[PDB]
Amino acid sequence: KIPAAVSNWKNPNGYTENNTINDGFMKLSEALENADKKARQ
Amino acid sequence: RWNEYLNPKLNFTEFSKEEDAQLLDLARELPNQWRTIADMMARPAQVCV
Amino acid sequence: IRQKKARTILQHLSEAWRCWKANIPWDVPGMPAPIKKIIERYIKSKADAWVSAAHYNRERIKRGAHVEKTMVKKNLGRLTRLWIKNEQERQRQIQKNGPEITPEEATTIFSVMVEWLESRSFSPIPFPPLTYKNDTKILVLALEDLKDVYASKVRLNASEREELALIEEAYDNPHDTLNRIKKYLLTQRVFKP
Amino acid sequence: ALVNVEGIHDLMFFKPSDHKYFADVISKKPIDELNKDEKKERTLSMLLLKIKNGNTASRRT
Amino acid sequence: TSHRPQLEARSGAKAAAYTPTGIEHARLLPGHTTLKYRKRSWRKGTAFGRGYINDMTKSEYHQEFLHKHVR
Amino acid sequence: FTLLNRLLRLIVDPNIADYITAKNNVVINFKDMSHVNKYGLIRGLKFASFIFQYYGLVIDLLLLGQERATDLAGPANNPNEFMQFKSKEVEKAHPIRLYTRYLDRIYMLFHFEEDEGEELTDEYLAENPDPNFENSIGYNNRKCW
RNA sequence: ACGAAUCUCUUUGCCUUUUGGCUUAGAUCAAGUGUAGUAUCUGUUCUUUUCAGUGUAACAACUGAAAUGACCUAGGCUC
Repeated sequence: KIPAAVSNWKNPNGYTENNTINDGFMKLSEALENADKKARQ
Repeated sequence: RWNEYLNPKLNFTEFSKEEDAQLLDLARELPNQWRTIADMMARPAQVCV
Repeated sequence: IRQKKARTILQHLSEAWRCWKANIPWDVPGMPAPIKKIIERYIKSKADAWVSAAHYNRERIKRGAHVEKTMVKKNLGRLTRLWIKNEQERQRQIQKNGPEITPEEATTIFSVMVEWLESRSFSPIPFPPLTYKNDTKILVLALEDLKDVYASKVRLNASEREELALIEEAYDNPHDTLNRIKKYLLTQRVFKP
Repeated sequence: ALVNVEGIHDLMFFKPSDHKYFADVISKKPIDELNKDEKKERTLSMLLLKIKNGNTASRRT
Repeated sequence: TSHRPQLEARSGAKAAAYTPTGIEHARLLPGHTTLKYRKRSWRKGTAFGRGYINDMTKSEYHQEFLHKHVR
Repeated sequence: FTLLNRLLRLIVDPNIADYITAKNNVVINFKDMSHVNKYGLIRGLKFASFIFQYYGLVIDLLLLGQERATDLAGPANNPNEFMQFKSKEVEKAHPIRLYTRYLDRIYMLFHFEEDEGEELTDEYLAENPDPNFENSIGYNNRKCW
């Protein structure tokens, strides 16, 4: 059985992401926050 | 307005308790990147902010 | 049947080609799997011709060979969509594979700058201040920069007339414009495309 | 100076001197006001702000 | 919806001639008439010192293209 | 963008550094194609050139070192003009004499001696040997002269 | 009871132009104001027993104050 074609681009006259964060992102911001606190002290 | 308010596939409900621990976690790893965080929460960006 | 389903099938083909060009995945939920693999095989064959003809015509335009004005213009449209697809595939992989910078390189980069700024005894840039007498000097320069685009133009579409109305409002009431700027620098963190 | 607490959609502008005169609308005491009569005292400064600064529809009503 | 081509024979049974009308085309003029038969203080100062795939767009040739002509 | 936001906090107020970071994380649109810019600088921002020179300041300091970049910039109270040194002892202190970076392109002038010149080549030919003498192939030079 | 037809009704199965094509989504372009005043939807609120004053064509509405226990078959010269 073929479904009916309904287009997002054109209308006939008649009958009108899963993936989570990579851990390299987690570990980059931990390192940059330690270097920030260590530098400001 | 369709992309940010009126699409019925959008998620404007109240956050559960495990959404808030996910939100404070992401907002510390990606400090100000609110369109990247909203893709992961699968919510509108202005609501997450 | 041969007659009624046939027009429906060719409508999915034209739709699967508008999805390849828009870089959107083409998923029909209740479509049978062997009809799906024929449409995918033929969309990839058309796309193979479309790309290699864009390279062939871009190299003629480079080497100075005479190309029509309609065909120079159709080439820039193809190479814009091809450029964005490389750009979206570049973004998807950095989410998938993570950042190229290591945490040891990011620490070292961060401390080189702190060592330099300590050595220069730099006084860092504050927020645009409450009592700032130079506030109106900065506004004159920024508004004139935005205004000079319209010095030449004869016919404006609606977006350019909307753009000039905001600049003329910023001249006519400069203090309310300046408070709008500060409200955005303190609070606005999501933006228009 | 900017945000505070006001109707940021019906006024064509808000001035620095408008902070002083109206000042009940700029204030933030949402509930536990002082028995009706001061609910009346705020609506009067709502009427005077909409007449002076409001756009034409807000002024006219 | 084209839905069917034109069958050739509905032209071929037409009674102009066996031939066309008598138009002499330039590419139907005679040519090639004979058939052929076969028979160290400066070095230490710094901080960081010491496949063919079957897809057009995901290829190496395509990304060197977009790196040259989109600059 | 995480590294930008950290480096930008050292020089500006954090409300400016938050705005400037958040402004690069936008949707990009061409007709019916869309994506989020998650990485890299968008150069059509009016303050994009400010980010670009401060980001390139990092690479100058990695290429020169703290020691030599101080020689070229002068003391912070009394800086140098372009290509100006406080003395000739400071000028000859290092084999890098002149540096400039015009946006994305860099220009370095090195002056060596046979002692310092051979040491560098000795270290290079140790770790990148060449017994076939093929280093001349693929050496870029100016074909217009 | 059943062989059994014919009309009514439901379920199952059938099923209708369930896009005329193509390219650089083929391309581009879009809403005056002010001053007076009417008509017309919708949501929301009426938790009160008497009396007095105000008010009304009569109402209403508004302003003031204070009523409960016993019994008999809607009712009481009831207390």
